[PDB]
Amino acid sequence: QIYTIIEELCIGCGFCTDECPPKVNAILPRDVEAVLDGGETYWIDQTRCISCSLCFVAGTCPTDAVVFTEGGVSRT
Amino acid sequence: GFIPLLRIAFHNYQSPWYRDFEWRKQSPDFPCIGPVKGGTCGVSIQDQLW
Amino acid sequence: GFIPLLRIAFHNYQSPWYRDFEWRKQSPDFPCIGPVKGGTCGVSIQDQLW
Amino acid sequence: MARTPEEIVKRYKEANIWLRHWKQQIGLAKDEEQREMFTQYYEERVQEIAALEEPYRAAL
Ligand code: SF4
Ligand code: SF4
Ligand code: SF4
Repeated sequence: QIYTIIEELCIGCGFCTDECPPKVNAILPRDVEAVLDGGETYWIDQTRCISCSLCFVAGTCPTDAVVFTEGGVSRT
Repeated sequence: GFIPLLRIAFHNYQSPWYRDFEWRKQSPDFPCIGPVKGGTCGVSIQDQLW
Repeated sequence: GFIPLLRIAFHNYQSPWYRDFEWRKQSPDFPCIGPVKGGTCGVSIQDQLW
Repeated sequence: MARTPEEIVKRYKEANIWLRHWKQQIGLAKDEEQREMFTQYYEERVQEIAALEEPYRAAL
């Protein structure tokens, strides 16, 4: 399975990167390229993402962007 | 003193500021979601109680 | 009173909290970067000034 | 089910967001299997947008 983040909907809140086990640090924060709005964005680094589907099943992500797929995507 | 209580009763899930953005409050006690749109601290129901 | 001036002098870009997460302060006056890690309001050098 | 002009516009915008999203993932794929899987989802969204382009112009 895969867990991607829609970078148009995401607002750089933190409520995701918050799940990700520190040791793995899969969710990131590309920051500041002239932004008030959203602040930053937080894409999942595939090169290192244990895929515990923490992020996605924790519910909290206002905009709804933590995708969650494997053979067909569904968020909410 | 009671206008925050009407905000709890109507806007626990969506206020009209949230609904223009498509936002959806995901729980009753979250602190914020900001710095987006200037900042959002204090929209949850727990905060309206305070 | 002057400990925040030392923090301005040393940690305008990275402090030990920041460096541990690999973060970097992108401007001198941002208010926060949101609710992650518990909350991050007030780390910038303009805030340390206040 | 005749999808209303608003539903056609909504679906065309959603498909473009996904397309946009999916394309980006190609850059981030860490292996060939993940890249192929993304590529399949991108191609499915290209076909959906192509099938929605004429209805979308009419709906607009
Ligand atoms: S799926 Fe697991 S490893 Fe991947 S970003 Fe989410 S919490 Fe981290
Ligand atoms: S919870 Fe949603 S909006 Fe917030 S950083 Fe994660 S993906 Fe982005
Ligand atoms: S300073 Fe404001 S936007 Fe930042 S975490 Fe605190 S309440 Fe949220």
